[PDB]
Amino acid sequence: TGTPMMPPVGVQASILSHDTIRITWADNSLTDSRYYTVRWKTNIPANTKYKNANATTLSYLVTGLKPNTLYEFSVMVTKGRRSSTWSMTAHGATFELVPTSPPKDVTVVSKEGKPRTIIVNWQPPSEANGKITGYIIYYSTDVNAEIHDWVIEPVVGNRLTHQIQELTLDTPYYFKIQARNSKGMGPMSEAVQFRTP
Ligand SMILES: O=S(=O)(O)OC[C@H]1O[C@@](COS(=O)(=O)O)(O[C@H]2O[C@H](COS(=O)(=O)O)[C@@H](OS(=O)(=O)O)[C@H](OS(=O)(=O)O)[C@H]2OS(=O)(=O)O)[C@@H](OS(=O)(=O)O)[C@@H]1OS(=O)(=O)O
Ligand SMILES: *[C@@H]1O[C@H](CO)[C@@H](O)[C@H](O)[C@H]1NC(C)=O
Ligand code: NA
Repeated sequence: TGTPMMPPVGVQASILSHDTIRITWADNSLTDSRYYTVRWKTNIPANTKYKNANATTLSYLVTGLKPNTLYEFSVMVTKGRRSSTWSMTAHGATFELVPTSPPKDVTVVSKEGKPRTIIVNWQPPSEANGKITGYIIYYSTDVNAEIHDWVIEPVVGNRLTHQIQELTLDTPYYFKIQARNSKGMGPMSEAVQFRTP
């Protein structure tokens, strides 16, 4: 007992998924009663509570993380009544994930002059889990029709407005929107009803 113990060296983060980052380290001061405690927290906001975990090996797999999120990691060694201060901090940002929220605040308005033309306006989804690459607008004269029967209107790029031309006058029309990121298409919005003049 010649207190205190040397904190871990060579702390490294390895990105595995949208929710998994693998932490490895080195223990120069090396079967006995000792154990490591891994701590992690989201880089932003500045003040956040740390999550902890015990590990007997010189590795720990941090699970259940937020997608497209940057985390701070540290390790410490605990042996009996002795302990090491926290190690050097390692950083890792989880992979992206398909959006898991639909585009929000969807609105449909007729184009000034041209009534067979409508302007769809929306907002990005909350749970976007990555950079929005684009959107897909679906529309029908039957809200009950299967998604494949609906008219497909791709919206290339992260624009929040789109124009649809050549539609039937004085007709109820229904509108759904879904978002896109590198990992695929996220959910669709609830159908919004708009009757043409
Ligand atoms: O001297 S005693 O055997 O009575 O135990 C007290 C402390 O010895 C240390 C080092 O201090 S010193 O020997 O008094 O100078 O043990 C730590 O280092 C040696 C090997 O390194 S050395 O400096 O080249 O001698 C290891 O073996 S041993 O001499 O203790 O038998 C230790 O490995 S072990 O984990 O104890 O099995 C090593 O301890 S540790 O990895 O740091 O926990 C003190 O530790 S130190 O000051 O942090 O380096 C010993 O305290 S202890 O709690 O009894 O281990
Ligand atoms: C680690 O185990 C120690 C007992 O060995 C306990 O005090 C501590 O709360 C455990 N931590 C976690 C997060 O499992
Ligand atoms: Na993306």
